[PDB]
Amino acid sequence: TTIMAVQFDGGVVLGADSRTTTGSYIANRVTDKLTPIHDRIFCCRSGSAADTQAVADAVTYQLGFHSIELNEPPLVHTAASLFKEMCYRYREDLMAGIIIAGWDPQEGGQVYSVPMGGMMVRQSFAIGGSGSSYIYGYVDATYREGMTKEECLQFTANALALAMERDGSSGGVIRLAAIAESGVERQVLLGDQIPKFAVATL
Amino acid sequence: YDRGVNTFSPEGRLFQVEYDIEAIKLGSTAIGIQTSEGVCLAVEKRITSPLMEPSSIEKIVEIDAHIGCAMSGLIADAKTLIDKARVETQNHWFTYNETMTVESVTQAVSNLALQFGEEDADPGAMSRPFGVALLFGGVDEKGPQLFHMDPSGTFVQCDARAIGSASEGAQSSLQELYHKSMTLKEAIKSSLIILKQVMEEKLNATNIELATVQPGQNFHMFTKEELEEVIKD
Amino acid sequence: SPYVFNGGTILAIAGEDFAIVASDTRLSEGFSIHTRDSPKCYKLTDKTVIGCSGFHGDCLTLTKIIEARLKMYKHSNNKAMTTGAIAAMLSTILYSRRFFPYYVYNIIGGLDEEGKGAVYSFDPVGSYQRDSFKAGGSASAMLQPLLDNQVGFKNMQNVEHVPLSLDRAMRLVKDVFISAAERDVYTGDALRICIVTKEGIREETVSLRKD
Amino acid sequence: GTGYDLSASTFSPDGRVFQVEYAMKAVENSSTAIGIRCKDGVVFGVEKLVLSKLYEEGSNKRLFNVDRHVGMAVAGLLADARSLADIAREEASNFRSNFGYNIPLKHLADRVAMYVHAYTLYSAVRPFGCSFMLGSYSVNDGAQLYMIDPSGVSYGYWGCAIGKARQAAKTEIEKLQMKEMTCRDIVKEVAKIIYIVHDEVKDKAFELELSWVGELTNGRHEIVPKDIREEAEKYAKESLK
Amino acid sequence: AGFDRHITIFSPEGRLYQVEYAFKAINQGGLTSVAVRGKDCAVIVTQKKVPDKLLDSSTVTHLFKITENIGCVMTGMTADSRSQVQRARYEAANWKYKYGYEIPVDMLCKRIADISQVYTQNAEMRPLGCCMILIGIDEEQGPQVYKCDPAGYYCGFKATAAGVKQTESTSFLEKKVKKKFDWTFEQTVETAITCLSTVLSIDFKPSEIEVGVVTVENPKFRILTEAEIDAHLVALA
Amino acid sequence: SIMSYNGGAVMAMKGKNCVAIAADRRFGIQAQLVTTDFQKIFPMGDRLYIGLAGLATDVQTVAQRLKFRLNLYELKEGRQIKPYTLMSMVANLLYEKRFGPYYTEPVIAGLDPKTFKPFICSLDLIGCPMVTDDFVVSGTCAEQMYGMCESLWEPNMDPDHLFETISQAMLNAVDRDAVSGMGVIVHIIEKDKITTRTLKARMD
Amino acid sequence: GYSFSLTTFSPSGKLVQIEYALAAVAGGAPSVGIKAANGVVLATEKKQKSILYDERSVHKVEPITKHIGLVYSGMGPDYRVLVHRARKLAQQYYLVYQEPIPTAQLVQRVASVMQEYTQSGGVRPFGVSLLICGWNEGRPYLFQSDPSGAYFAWKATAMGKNYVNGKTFLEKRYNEDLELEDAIHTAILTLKESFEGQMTEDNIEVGICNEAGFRRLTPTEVKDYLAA
Amino acid sequence: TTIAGVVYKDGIVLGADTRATEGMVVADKNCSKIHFISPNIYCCGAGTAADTDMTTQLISSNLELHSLSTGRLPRVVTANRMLKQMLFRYRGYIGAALVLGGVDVTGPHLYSIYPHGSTDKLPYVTMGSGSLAAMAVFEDKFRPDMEEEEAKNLVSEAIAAGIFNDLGSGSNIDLCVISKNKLDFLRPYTVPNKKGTRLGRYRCEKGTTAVLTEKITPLE
Amino acid sequence: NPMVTGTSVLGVKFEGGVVIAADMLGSYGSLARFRNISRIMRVNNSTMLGASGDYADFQYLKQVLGQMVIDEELLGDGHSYSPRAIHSWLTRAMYSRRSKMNPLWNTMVIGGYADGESFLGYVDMLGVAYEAPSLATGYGAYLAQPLLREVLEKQPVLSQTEARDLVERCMRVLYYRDARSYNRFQTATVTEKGVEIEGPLSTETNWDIAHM
Repeated sequence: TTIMAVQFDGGVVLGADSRTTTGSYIANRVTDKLTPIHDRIFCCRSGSAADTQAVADAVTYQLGFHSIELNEPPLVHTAASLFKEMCYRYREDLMAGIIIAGWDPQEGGQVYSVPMGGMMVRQSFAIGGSGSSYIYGYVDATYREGMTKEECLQFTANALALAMERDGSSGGVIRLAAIAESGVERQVLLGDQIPKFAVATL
Repeated sequence: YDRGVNTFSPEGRLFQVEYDIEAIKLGSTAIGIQTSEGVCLAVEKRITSPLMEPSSIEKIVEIDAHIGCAMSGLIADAKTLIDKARVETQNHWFTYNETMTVESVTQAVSNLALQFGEEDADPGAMSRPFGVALLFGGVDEKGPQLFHMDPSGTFVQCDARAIGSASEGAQSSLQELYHKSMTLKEAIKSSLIILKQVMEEKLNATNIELATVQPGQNFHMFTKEELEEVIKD
Repeated sequence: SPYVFNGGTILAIAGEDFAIVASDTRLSEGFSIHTRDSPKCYKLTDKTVIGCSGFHGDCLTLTKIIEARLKMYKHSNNKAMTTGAIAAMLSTILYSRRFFPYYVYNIIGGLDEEGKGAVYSFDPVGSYQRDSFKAGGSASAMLQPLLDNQVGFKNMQNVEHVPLSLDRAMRLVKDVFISAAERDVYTGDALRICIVTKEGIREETVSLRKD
Repeated sequence: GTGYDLSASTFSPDGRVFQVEYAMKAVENSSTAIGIRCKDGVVFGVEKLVLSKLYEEGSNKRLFNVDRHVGMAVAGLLADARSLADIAREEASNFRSNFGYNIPLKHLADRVAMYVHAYTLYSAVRPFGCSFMLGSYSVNDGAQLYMIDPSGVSYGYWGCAIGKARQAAKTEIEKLQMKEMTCRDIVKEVAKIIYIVHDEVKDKAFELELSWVGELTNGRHEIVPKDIREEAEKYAKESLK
Repeated sequence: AGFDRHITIFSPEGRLYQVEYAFKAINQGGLTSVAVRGKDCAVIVTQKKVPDKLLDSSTVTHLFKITENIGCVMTGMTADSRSQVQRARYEAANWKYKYGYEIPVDMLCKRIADISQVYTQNAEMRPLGCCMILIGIDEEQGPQVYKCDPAGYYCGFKATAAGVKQTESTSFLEKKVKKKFDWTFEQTVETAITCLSTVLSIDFKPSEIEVGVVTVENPKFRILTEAEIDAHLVALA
Repeated sequence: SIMSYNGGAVMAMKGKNCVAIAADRRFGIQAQLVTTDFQKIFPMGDRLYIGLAGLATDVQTVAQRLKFRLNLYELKEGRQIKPYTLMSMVANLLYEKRFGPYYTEPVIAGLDPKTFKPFICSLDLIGCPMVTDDFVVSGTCAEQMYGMCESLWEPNMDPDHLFETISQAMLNAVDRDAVSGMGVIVHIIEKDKITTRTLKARMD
Repeated sequence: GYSFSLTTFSPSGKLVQIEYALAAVAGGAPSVGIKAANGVVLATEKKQKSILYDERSVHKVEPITKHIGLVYSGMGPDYRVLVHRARKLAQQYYLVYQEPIPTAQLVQRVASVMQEYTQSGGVRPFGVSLLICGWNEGRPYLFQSDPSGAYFAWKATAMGKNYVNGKTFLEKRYNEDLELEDAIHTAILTLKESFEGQMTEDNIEVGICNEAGFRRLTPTEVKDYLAA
Repeated sequence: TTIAGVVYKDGIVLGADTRATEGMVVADKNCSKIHFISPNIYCCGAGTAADTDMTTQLISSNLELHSLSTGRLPRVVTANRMLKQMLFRYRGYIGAALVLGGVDVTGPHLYSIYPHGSTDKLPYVTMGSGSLAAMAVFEDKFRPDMEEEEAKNLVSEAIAAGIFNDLGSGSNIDLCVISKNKLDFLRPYTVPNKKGTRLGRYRCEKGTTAVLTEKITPLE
Repeated sequence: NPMVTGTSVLGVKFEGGVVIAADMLGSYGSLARFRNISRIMRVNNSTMLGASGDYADFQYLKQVLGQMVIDEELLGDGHSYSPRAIHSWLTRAMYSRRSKMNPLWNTMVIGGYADGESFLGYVDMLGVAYEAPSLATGYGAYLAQPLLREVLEKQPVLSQTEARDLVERCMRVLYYRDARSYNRFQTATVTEKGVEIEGPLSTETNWDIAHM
């Protein structure tokens, strides 16, 4: 697994891979790791799939029920705190490693991380999964303040690709989603669309 | 009824307790007095037929070697607090390795009087109060003591008390025949003559029960022959 | 693990009209030292005193329980608590946690109801007994023999049976604690003494070896 | 009515829960506790009568700090109102513990009204006898004022007059401009109102309580300083005659 | 008899006098409402009585958004209407969570009435006084109107009215369906508004009425702000 | 294991209009005989029988509970029970104790009291019935039975040939297991009569 | 919660609430049920009288299983409870025995519920009596259940507003030799005997139970049947 | 042990094997796996063979209840949700791998469920011991928008490749087709292997087995 | 099993006040994952706290303490909490939770300034509690406490600047000889006025020894 999330001025960008594994055999090669929670809020699953799916469903239910009363679009901190509590009350039975991203009218695009412990931190960008260790150095040497949309898109694509070559538990298709005020836009990359780097030969 | 149990009247007084205290005056008469060297307790037995050997009629019991008690009113509801008294005394001797005073015993026993309610009240609890008047007695760290009880949790120390049906005549005739330096003999003689005065029968030598507690000896309940020497006068 | 070894020794002595409770004032854990000021002696009444050693977190929450129970007894019975009653209560308090017990060695000292001296020794499960001298703690093994010799006159021949005094016992415990510091590591950095007699309580503090 | 008024679980022939009218009849015997909201905050003007002057100045307080940003002014029984204050405090603490931001006001009103209305159906309880008002101010939203009756109704107002003088006092708030003037030049209007409405023969004396919230207190609900209460009282005493 | 009028039990004739009494609790508020269904649209109209100029107008409203594609309007004993609404909301969300797809109207009305029935059997409680009208759009039957009751009996309708002027309004609406015609958007609102204009003789104003619509092109509950109510009121002018 | 603490074996076969069920006879503790008249086959109504194998405690308990339920069944609604319902009842009874189960492996054999055609079933520790048309076995010496039956059982057989083949299989099988044997019993069910027989075996 | 019975014995030993619930049911909708040689038929009436009242919205002859159905004659809301409870008792039966539950057991289990509401705390009896049909073991069955918990195995019965006149008229127009069509005709005739107005293909609903299963009749076939 | 399911132009095809083994001894040679969930939904199930039967029966009962209450044909999303939740409630102590599939008002739908509560919505899936060879056949010879008589052959080949190559599966082959106006449930579709002919007999005489006792009971 | 942890914390008391220091790192095992988080808080105007160990339990305690203080600052009675009460509450919480075998992997350091008197506490996962003029958790107990002790044994009256500089020095040494540290540490103070926090700081460093 490998998930990445980036923040720009008026919105955010997400990125994920399309592989699932149960050992050395591939049970699926197209799975979708981008789960919407509201009209303008998303999530990114990692670790066990059952626990992630359950947690995300319950959070979606609670957030819809809480928004239908106040008569106001929700915030991202709310969903992040709900996730925090749900994953902290059961930290001895769960393995989730989740990320949250979205948009709201008070503050602009927002990103948060929630590892297995039950913490909650916001950051200019975030990454997670097993194949992230292999790119902790690439996002550091390339990030810069003042990035536009397309820049974040191609940045996420390149990082995902570089993580999907050396790791055996990740690969396949690259799914992307761009969030802003006007609306959402999804995208999928495969084959000759994915970047390529020449292999070294003596 | 249509008035509940945990209710107040337009005088500030509960109803069921005011009604149960109206029963004590339907019981037998009991007397208890204190001196500088011992406490005496006495009670009357109202037998009904030449049968029913009065040896079984027991109204003066032993809470412990240094503590006794006497009851009046409903003798049935009385044998529920005595076991609690013994239990507490032994639990204290077990935890602290010493003897329980009289005040502590009476307080623990009276804490259980106003626990009652038609609602949940922790089911297995009481639906009404006890109709009984209790008179304790014994020696402790500070000389001989004596107490009194009522069915409302309002105990009070005293030195010469008398309960039962005719509790007035045995008090108006007890205010003047007491002084702070009386002995045991004259104490018992006064108690017995006033009992004679208030008794309904001819005061046989077995129509009454008696007991004494002084520092040297422990709780000692008199026999039938000892109750003869004293009645000769 | 739910336990820790903090070190600490305790000593107590009785007499005809007084009692003495001495202890160290050091708190360690492992190969390092936490602090050099943490005494063990504790005053409960004007005529009784206690001493505790072992696991700190267990020796810090029992004192509060005893204080509360003393207040409640005083409120219910209308009198203070003697020494034997204190010991009989502590036995049950310890035996309550039998399958999840404390790890503290207690020693009580004070005056008997007559006016004499009394010391009671305990064990972490709740077995106590009255004695004339005891040295529960980390250095008990070093002190008990010397006390046996110099207060019971054992293995001695033609030796009188003179009684003990206050100054004598004070000097004796001081020299003992001075001696036991050069061979034990969990002992040193201070010394505290609490004397209880027919006119109340006195406290004294003494300097010792650092290491 | 024979026995249609003995329980909260009984509709009378015309359709009426009499036990709630009988409760609200209690607030018609208490002192007036008006409050308003102009542009940047809320302002309450509770009045506490003087009885057995042996008391201190500040007993029988009728202005609680329910939370860091909302304030309450009650009218009726004080015990039930204190209980409801505890209820609101617990609600606002749980909301923050679960979500992570200061509770708004609409939700607080609705929740507390549900709690109050839970008692208007069964026979094992007694309807409350207090009718209070909540006030708050925020930067995202603006000034918010509300009100609750013992039945469980929550409506948003610009001015309320809970108390025995429910009438003859609301009128005195109409002539005022309860949306334009700032939160500093209304204390005088509220004070002169509660002063001229008071009867001097049926009651011996009273004392005046106040509160404040808005941009001046940075959303925090705090008492009104005394240095301005002095001039407020002067204005009232000079305006009465 | 004896305790037949104080709790939910049977009289010698089989009636539940408590529910009959509760039916009259809808007429206390003094309000009314109507709701009609057309070819591809459902519409609701209600009154709005605000006597005090000191009261915030944008907080008093009997219309509520149970959930997207569904809408409601209530009548009588406002204190309990919000409770019924909260229950509806919770039921709808729990259904969408349990069964994966949205709950229709008939199901929701049936559930609410199932709940409102046990109050007519148990004695420790009393029945709520309120009438709930609901509107929605299903992809199989089209528009759908529904109405529960305080007794638990519901039924499907094409048009109806509730509140104080119920019978006098039905007697007038019955004269219009006798001539089946095409009602797309402009033929429902006019009829629903003339019903009130004729039963009350008011010559309504664009703030004395609240309107809620849902049509096929846009199956989302709306409120018809004054900008459109003015136009629709001058249309038939 | 714990199933092999006692030993046992049972088998069931079908015929033309008849059916057969057989079992061994022995009770011992892991190496030692105690008695030779142990019961493992029980009637569940006329023209229906059930056999059990494994821990004696559990076979006793299961039989007692099953009769407790079946009697009430037949009493409420007045009619004999059919085999499929019995199979489902037993499966539910076993699955109830999915955790802390009974160590047993039943085998059911009988007819249909409406159209007298055969029926046989073989459950397991928990369930997964195996409704077959040839035969079923249950016990510790199962391989021997599966190897002897397969060769035999021509598709159609009369009562005599059926008795013969099942007896020969069971005998030549239990003579290859040490914790099972010391006797054999056989039951044959037809439309209007039932036959019960014992055999001459090695008591060693 | 209240814990005490509201139904008690009078000096004459009669439980009164039951008589009152029965008087209630006797003022509801008329309904009829017939058992012929092939199977069973159930018919009712739509007491409502109005024009708008979308009719393809609610029914009174809803089913239970593929071969069982119900109809009521009292008050509505207390019928859906019993529907929902029987629809679960049958599933319990099937889950235990993997065989559809017959009728003579469903009626028992449903009366066991309609009874315990006569000596339980805080509640009152139901106000609805049911007529139920079924087909099991090559045999049709028809039953009635009353609010007291007593089930009657009947033959061509009628309950509702004029159950007496319906019974007197049906006692002389039924025999255990007819087919189903004669039963349809007699059911409609009995319903019309006590009608007030003009019959039509919308005021009534019908259900049939035969060798296949339960089935309600569409508003078209009842129209053809309406012609004689 | 060799489940498989596929989606085609106008419906869904589904197949499995017919063998069961208690250890390493063939206990049965004709066992049914394609279970009925609703008149338009069928669920094939591997696993512990009881945890998968009870679950299916329960879900079918609840779905029948929902259908009777609502008044229209059920869907697949509801069954998926029910199974997901009931399996997650047990932390994996219920081995109930399945390939649930069916058709509803919308297009066809194919899901795969695992004992923990994970699901997928693939167009073709397999399961059981022997799933790898079948998945290989699929990956090689699969196409989109296929017809009926092609998908049937595809599934049959995929099953046979898992029969002849795994020690835990081999017998007659089943099948099932689900369209908007058809529910072909073919059992058996084809028989690849059979028993060999006998070359002799054993002389099953009469009266060659000893006996010690006898009893007779006449009936009516 | 703690996943994201924090390293040592420092505290020393000068004349009329106290000072605390803590780095910024949520290390996951041997990885420097999060590098701009704060492990110091501010309970009220006269009390501040610091934690080591797991970071989630720290957040839980932070939330609970904040809500407690808020519930206190509502009534209005002239009373308030003092560092002693916070210390006792923490000790009792830790003990009660450990007695159920579900501890909080954290190590707490408390400062404060009451009326004329300072405070400096220590709390552990097991309920071990004591006070002192100086202390440190983790490796800070081997590389930092010795220096502080040696400095106090000759001058037990310290000024603000002296404490600040000594703290910086011990932090430098920790950064040198520790493997789970970082050059971004906050330094908080509490005077008679109130509590104050200094932003992200960095220490001076020398590596000339590498030329030998």
